[PDB]
Amino acid sequence: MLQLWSKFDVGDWLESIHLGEHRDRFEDHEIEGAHLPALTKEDFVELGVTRVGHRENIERALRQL
Ligand SMILES: [Cl-]
Ligand SMILES: [Zn+2]
Repeated sequence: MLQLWSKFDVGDWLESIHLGEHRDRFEDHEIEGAHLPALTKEDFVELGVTRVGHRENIERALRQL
């Protein structure tokens, strides 16, 4: 589950929701499962998620879990 995801799982998760384009950068920033729920709009910008739609997809996917 989320809290137990390593940076690679988060990467796999991004692919599963069609945002694999963002996995390398997330990985370089050492983003792990436990970090996801706390990422702000600014963290996402810094992580390369500059398209509101994609940030919304990430956010929506987090609520599903
Ligand atoms: Cl984007
Ligand atoms: Zn994107």
